[PDB]
Amino acid sequence: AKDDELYLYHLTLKKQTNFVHSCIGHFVDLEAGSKREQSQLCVATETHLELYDTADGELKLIAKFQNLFATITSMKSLDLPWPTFLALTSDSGNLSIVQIIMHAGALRLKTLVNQPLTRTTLRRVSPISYMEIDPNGRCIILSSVEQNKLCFLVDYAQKLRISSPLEIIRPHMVTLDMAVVDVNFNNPCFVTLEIDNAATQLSVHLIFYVLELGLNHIVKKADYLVNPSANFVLSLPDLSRYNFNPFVVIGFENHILVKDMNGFFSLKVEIPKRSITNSRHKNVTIISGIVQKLKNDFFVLLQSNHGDLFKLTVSPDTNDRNRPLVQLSYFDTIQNSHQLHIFKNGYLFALSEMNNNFLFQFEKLGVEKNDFSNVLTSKDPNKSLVFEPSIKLQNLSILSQQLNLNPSIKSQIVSDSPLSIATKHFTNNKIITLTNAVNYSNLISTSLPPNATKLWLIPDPATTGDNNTLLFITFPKKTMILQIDNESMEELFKLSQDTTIHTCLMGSHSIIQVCTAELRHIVPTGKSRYSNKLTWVPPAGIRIVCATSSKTQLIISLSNYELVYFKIDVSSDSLIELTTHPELDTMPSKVAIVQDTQHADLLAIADNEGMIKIMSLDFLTVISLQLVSEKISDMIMVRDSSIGQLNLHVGLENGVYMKFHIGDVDGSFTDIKRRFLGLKPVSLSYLREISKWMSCVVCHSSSTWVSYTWKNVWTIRQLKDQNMLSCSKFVNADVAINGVCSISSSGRLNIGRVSNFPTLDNWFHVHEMLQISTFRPRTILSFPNNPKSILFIDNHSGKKQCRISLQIDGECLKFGSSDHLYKILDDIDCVSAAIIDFTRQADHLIICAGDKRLLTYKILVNKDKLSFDIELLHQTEIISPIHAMLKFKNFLLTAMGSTIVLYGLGKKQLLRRSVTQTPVSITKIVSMHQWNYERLAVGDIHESVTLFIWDPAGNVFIPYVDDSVKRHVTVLKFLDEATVIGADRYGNAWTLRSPPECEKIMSNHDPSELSNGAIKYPLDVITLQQKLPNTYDCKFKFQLLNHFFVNDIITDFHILDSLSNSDRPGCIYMGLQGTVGCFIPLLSKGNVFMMGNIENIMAEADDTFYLDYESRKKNNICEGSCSILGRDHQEYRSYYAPVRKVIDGDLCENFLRLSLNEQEFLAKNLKSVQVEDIIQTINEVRTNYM
Amino acid sequence: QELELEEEDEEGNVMSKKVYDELKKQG
Amino acid sequence: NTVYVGNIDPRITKEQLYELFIQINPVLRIKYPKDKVLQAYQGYAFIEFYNQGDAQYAIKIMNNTVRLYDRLIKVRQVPIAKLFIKNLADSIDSDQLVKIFNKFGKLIREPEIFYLSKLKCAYVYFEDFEKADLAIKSLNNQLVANNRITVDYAFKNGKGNAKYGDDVDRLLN
Amino acid sequence: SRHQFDLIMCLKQPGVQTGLLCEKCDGKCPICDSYVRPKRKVRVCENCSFGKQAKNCIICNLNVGVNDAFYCWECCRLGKDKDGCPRILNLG
Amino acid sequence: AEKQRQLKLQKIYKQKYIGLGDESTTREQWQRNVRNDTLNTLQGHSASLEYVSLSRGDLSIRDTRIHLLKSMSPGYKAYLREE
RNA sequence: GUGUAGUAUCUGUUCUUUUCAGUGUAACAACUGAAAUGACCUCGAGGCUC
RNA sequence: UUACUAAGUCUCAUGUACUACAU
Repeated sequence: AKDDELYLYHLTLKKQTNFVHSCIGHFVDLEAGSKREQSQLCVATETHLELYDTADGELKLIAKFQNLFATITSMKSLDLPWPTFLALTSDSGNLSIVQIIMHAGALRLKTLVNQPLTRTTLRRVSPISYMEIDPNGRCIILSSVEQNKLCFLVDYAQKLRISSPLEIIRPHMVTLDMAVVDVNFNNPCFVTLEIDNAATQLSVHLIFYVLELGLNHIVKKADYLVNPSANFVLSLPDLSRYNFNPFVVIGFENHILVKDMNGFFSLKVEIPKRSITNSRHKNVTIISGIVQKLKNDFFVLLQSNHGDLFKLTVSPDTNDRNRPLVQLSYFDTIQNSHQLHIFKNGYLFALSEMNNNFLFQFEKLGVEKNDFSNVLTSKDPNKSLVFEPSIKLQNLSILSQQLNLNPSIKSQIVSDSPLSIATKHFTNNKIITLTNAVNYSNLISTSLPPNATKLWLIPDPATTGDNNTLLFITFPKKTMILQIDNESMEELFKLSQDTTIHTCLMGSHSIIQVCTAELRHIVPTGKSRYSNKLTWVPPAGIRIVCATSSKTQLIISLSNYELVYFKIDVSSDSLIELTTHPELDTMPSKVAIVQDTQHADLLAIADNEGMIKIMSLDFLTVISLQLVSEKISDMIMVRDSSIGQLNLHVGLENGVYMKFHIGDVDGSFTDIKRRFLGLKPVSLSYLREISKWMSCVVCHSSSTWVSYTWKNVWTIRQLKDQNMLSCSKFVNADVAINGVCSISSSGRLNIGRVSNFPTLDNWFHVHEMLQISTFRPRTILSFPNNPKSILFIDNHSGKKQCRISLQIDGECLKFGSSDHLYKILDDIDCVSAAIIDFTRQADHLIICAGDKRLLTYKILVNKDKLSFDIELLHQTEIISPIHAMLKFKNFLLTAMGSTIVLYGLGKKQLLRRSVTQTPVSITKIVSMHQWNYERLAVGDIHESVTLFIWDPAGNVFIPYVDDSVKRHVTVLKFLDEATVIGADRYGNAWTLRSPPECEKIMSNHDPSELSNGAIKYPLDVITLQQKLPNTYDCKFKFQLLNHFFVNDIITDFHILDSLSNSDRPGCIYMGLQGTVGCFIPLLSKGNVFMMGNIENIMAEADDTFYLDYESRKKNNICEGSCSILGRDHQEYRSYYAPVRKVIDGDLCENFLRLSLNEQEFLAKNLKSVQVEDIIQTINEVRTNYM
Repeated sequence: QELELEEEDEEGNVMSKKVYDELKKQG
Repeated sequence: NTVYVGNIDPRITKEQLYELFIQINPVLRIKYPKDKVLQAYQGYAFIEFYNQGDAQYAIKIMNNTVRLYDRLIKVRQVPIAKLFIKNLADSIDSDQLVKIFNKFGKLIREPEIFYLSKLKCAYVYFEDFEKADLAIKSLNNQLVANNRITVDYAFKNGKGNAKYGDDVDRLLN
Repeated sequence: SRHQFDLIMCLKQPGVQTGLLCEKCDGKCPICDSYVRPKRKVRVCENCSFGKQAKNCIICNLNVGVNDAFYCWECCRLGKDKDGCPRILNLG
Repeated sequence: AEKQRQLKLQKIYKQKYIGLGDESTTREQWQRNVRNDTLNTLQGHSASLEYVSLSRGDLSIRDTRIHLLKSMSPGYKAYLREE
């Protein structure tokens, strides 16, 4: 019997974008022989990690480091009296101090010491989640949210040394907001806010700790009880000029305090407030404080929940005495930012927990302390200042922004073939389509006469050292010639009466045009004139099949018998022909040779029978043979510059594309790399780009596939344009890099520019003063009938309000005849929304208000007046909030809190057609989905999925299966009839399947007999009904099929029958914290056997390195060396529940980056194929499976 | 130990299934 | 639902019964006892079907049909007022008692005549607590056949409690 | 220990130091006393090291150990690796 | 001897990992551990923290985090009541 | 093929102060304390009994 | 047509294994 056992291949296509941690240190010295500068930053999101530099005033990707496979719960850089390397704490409790190093040709992250603490999980006892380092780098401190605090004393030597941990344990005191005070080397002092866990009243009390380097323990110093309203602590550096006595800034909600260590000085300064105070107004708070000091002037920046950015300076109050004062003022503010840094340069990096991280340079620096108007003082602690925010943005100037989606709420999958993902932007509220396809610009296109075929571009020999370049087009009957100059595109002898098989430049200032019947040898004469010095027939008068060429070299193949070899004479311009017969023994199909060099060995010949031969250019010999499928449609030979590999790119008829490694000396055919793209005979062309210079081959089909090879990797890709008939690299004085001249399949010339390429790190491009939209997006919708038309729905933060913005095709739509591209709905807020078509010709929209009211709308497309017109129809009161609804046949299928109502279409309001009462277990329905209108899968907050079946004439959904365990399901879909996808609030990605015992029953029986009537259940099921009525109430159970843990929270699953024409249908998910990843079902077995073995290798690979490094120490690198963190793979990915059949490819991908020594060291554990074939199978997934 | 069958005056969106069947027998 | 089956040869086994009755209807469960005093089969089984429709069907078609080991297979489908009366006359027949108590209430069973101490007493079963109250009210401490009889509730301590009227009312309902 | 019951452990937050075991006890995972596929070197709190007592076998507490003790792969997954400082304080 | 050791390890594991139900544990004592660990993970994962931030609709995310921290202590209910 | 100490496990056997109250138990069990003597009625039960 | 459950504690004997210890 065939084992179902779905084998899913997880990939992270785009890596988690919500940046939770940062560090200011200078890690690597790159591109400079000797340089030391403190300006650089490394930022971490849980697993994912990135390293940015500025140094230009504009932020720069340095390298995206390998996936750590853990949850980084804090990261802080340490600077010791040297290269500054960051201390990193995560799950496993391990304190892992890592240095970013340059190894081989890339930057890899090396670990120095990892210290075991607590256990492996995210815990309250776990001394993580609160971490800071002595600003002089003498000691690192970790703490726990509740139980205990540990502080290591860090020392540097020939090898780094971490001192034994210093423990303090307070059982009932829940710790929050660790903030360490800088010191002069006196003694390290850290400050916390301890809230008592077990108490009758809520008591939040600050506590000071001075670690004593002399006595080597942490000492409780001052315990100050403050109001329960307390928020956070910041460290005031010295106050050495005013009057060891550290001073802290305690942010409360509606006011700020600062407190002395000795309690002598407690200063209350009330935080100012906005003028509008829109709708709901909290007492607010300050989320993030930071400190800066220069030229005796130290000011701190503290930002409120509204994003208001404030400063404090200290004044002596010379009149009274020398004593500290506290002075608030107002700045440019910003959006809410989790953490703030400042370079030694005037650049202030704002890391926003909301969406985007952006960097500043401050000039105005803010208002002077002299003004009493807008500045508040500690003179009178009771006072209030109202201020209107300033969008003019005087103080701070945005230099660089980083496009990221931290809160991606929903998305729809648009343009299934190029995997394009349509999702909102949270703050800016712009439409973001992030795409797998290559980003392709289009500029100054021009309409060509109909029925065009191929294209070429050759430098104009007539004008030497000039921008003029000749562009050649082809029609079957006619040939068109065109002249290129900057901004000047003009039209022009040669042969216009016959199709052009080939044309190329020879040597210097010469051209040859090969056409079906005869050749032409053309040379430039004067400016607009050219002259043929010689003309050729084929054998003596046939139809030339094909032609290829090199720089100085040429080949043409006539009908059948012989092939013709040409060269150009050196020191002059001439053509010669050899006397010889290369009979080729068959009819030559197409010819290929390297045109990159003046002399190209190893011609590549194709045969109509479907075989490919090599020709040694002693002289000619056939060293290899390929029998491949259908006849070759087109083929190109290209040797890359970097590695010098000569690759033969062989396109085939019916749309199969192929690629071959070609040995230079032997000419053997090895390393077959195939693909299937579209249905059409493919076309190929060669282009050269950068992103170091680079070369790719464009492939023309139903789609357009750029095949490019990055370093030791290559990825075929679809391009953003729908289709391209013929493509060749182009250059213009108008700035052109990656620039290309091509033609659409419509027979229209166009110029374009490719920009971003889907590398392993990116795999996407994101198509989108300070800009913040008041409307925060809600959901995203798409019409069933229109294949892709995407409707967006947002909300207002304030008085309840909504907007609806519909887009189809390129950009949005107008609303009616109005200028506005969106619609505003007053007093309507959307808890959940879905669009429905009750009739095939009518389209309605569905809103569920927080007022518990169901609102119906009508969508209109104006069509060449084209605009969206929304129309309010009915009003219906609802009992529940309606968290989930969807399209059932002809009807709205909605879920109340308890029960599932199926509404029909009534007039003046919509009607309840049927109601289904849930089993007692289900409290609420988060999300639900249908299978072909027959079946449903209904999710819960607390409990798990339960599948229903619609019974006609019973007018009810009957639950036929329960779920095994309790799982909190955010989003849920169907792969099939019998299986279900689901995610968790906590980050589990699982897939369940109904048991075959149930599938036989439902396949062999009608649903009407389930609720009442005769259905014969095996003896065990009934005994489970009377024995365990609570679990088996639904009389079946989901056997766990696939389970996985992705640390994000999955927002949207989508099951795509094909990803960029790939055969294996994938399921792609976007997470909330932002991510998109896929689960690819693996066909056959040895796919998942080889993948499983590679994952098993990379799993303990760090341990294998540790045991080798151990044995060599027995005959004469820590344990977490290769993983950089203590977490095992199976442990991290297992976590909540063990992964079942899912093998994680995100691990096996890390095998690609390791050096050849390490890789060959790992693969020796297998009797199976060599490292090269390993990398083959690894890279096979992105190419072939999507 | 609430279904709505939509009468023709468009006020029957509150009207029960069995009630509208009774008005089928009456109609 | 459940049917009794009997006149079974101990050589008839469980799989043989199952294969036998699946021919008639679907069989939910089979309880086919196994003696812990003979270490075999005691020759009668119980077959629980999926409903009393298939149960009664198998009772009709199966009864006196299948012949197993020459022996025929058999199939068979699987709280009132009580008054103690003392000092009755020796001339009082049970049928005379029936006639006497019929006027007051319908009798669910026949009276029970027994002798205490010499002392003729009887138990009379009424279908109704209220009709029993009638025979009590009229017949208590009365002279029949020139003998004084006493009519009260029989012990269970004696019938006629508060919960007794409540539940006997329901058993009447 | 896994076998001898009266043996008491330390269970404090392990330091940077690595516990030593004698050649006689060599190969045992200090928790389960297993000989198979060891993983991570034991780490003991500073309170168990200091002077001469640091040289003792963390397992048998008597002999002076040369070798480092490693946790097995079963204890490293059971998490007993990170439980605390393994040592045997009482001789048993 | 063995059980007697299990008592000491009960004291140590209870000290480190806080709440561990031994034999008799009041529902108030244990449910408090439940609430504390659930909130602990809600605020502990930046993921679920980002999630609760939006679904709750607070102006900033750290409001949700420190909210959960405050929500760990019992008196925080009456504290909200006194606002 | 023996002796010293000691252990476990069958099986046989048999039902320990009638009650009350406390501990104890999941309820039992078990443990801890005390003690009615006399009269009468119906069929070991029963008593707004004295 | 019989709708599926019995030994326990004590006492004094029998049945059978066993553990330290000595020739």
